[PDB]
Amino acid sequence: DADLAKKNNCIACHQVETKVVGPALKDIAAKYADKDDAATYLAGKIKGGSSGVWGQIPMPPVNVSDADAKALADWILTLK
Ligand code: HEC
Repeated sequence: DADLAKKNNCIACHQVETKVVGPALKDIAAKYADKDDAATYLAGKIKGGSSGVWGQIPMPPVNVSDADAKALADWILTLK
């Protein structure tokens, strides 16, 4: 939820409505709204890192547990 994202520092670089360093969380949610297994894809982006999907700054891998990355992913998809 928002608190889990704040706790795991997502919000230093992301906001729900606006682009900060990474894209707006609602834009991710909208982009992947019809991707199959979106949440599994996103959870692996959160843990594994990201480059080039939204611009030139890469997202570092985030050290979160499997359950928190999945929960962050599920929550993000609700944001559209
Ligand atoms: C800056 C230091 C970041 C922190 C801390 C987190 N994210 Fe991030 N994110 C950042 C950038 C610069 C980008 C764009 C990367 C790119 O490919 O251009 C992203 C991307 C994401 C994504 C989208 C991945 C995709 O394939 O579309 C997600 C879902 C994402 N970031 C989520 C996320 C969460 C949940 C974080 C806290 C654990 C978090 N990020 C940290 C920059 C940064």
